[PDB]
Amino acid sequence: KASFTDEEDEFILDVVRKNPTRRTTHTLYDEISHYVPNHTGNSIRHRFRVYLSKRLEYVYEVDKFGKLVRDDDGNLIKTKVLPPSIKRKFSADEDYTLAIAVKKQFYRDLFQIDPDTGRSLIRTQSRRGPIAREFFKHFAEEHAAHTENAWRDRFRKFLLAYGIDDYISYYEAEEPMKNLTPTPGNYNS
DNA sequence: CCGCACACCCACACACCAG
DNA sequence: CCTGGTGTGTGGGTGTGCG
Repeated sequence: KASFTDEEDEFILDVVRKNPTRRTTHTLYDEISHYVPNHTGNSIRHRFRVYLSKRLEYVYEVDKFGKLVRDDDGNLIKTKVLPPSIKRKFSADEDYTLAIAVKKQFYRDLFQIDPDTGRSLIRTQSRRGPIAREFFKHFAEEHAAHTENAWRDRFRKFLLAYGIDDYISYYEAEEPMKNLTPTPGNYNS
């Protein structure tokens, strides 16, 4: 065991500000351990999380390519607005928006009738698919808070698990689906 | 005779492939 | 990228034990 010096703490803080989107990873801290060998990713993360976070105060803004924003002379831009992290959580709204989209899909499939009006394209369920061609690709485009892969897995692992109708009755009856799924996150010496 | 340093946990968002 | 099987490591912590 080794104590964290003020110098090291300020180094950890600086690194997180220049890599804000990685603030909640483990890998960021494992990399930091390369420069401050007396410590490990685990101790650095914990040190940051529990002790140093109250001192972050600001991070530097990054662009859409994950890179830092630099000006004419190469200076950075401070911000109290954290950028999006690596993973985005699903919201109840999102779950409902997905379930409904799938329900409408199955409705059109089975009845060849428009769910909104009743126009001829010429309820409940307990079927998995098949899922229409490019359904998730287009769902992602229209709702880009998650990628096509994220939406698809959310449908497979959570929606199909909880049940489309069940979730729709639940949401409307008023939140997100949950807990329907070497040990990772252990970057030791 | 306890606070810090460090280990470890785990559901799961997001990913990729083969058949 | 149709489905299923399955990998990766984040995100948010908790468990442990040294000095």
